[PDB]
Amino acid sequence: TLEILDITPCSFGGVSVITPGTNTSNQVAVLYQDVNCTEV
Amino acid sequence: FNKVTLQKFNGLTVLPPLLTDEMI
Ligand SMILES: *[C@@H]1O[C@H](CO)[C@@H](O)[C@H](O)[C@H]1NC(C)=O
Repeated sequence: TLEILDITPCSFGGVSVITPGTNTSNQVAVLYQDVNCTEV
Repeated sequence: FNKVTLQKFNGLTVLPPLLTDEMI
């Protein structure tokens, strides 16, 4: 086609939790590093 | 700030600082 394209790597990153200690509570939060999370 | 000369491809990640610049 002789068009020009661009290559950007699809999204990666570490996941990381937020925990207040198990002896305090069991709920955690989860952080996804550098994701514009419209999606999972 | 106007006198300095400060992207990822593969596994490289630049975590942001905990204290932002206006906070400092
Ligand atoms: C996420 O992507 C949408 C699509 O363009 C954009 O409008 C929005 O500003 C983005 N959010 C961030 C935080 O980059």
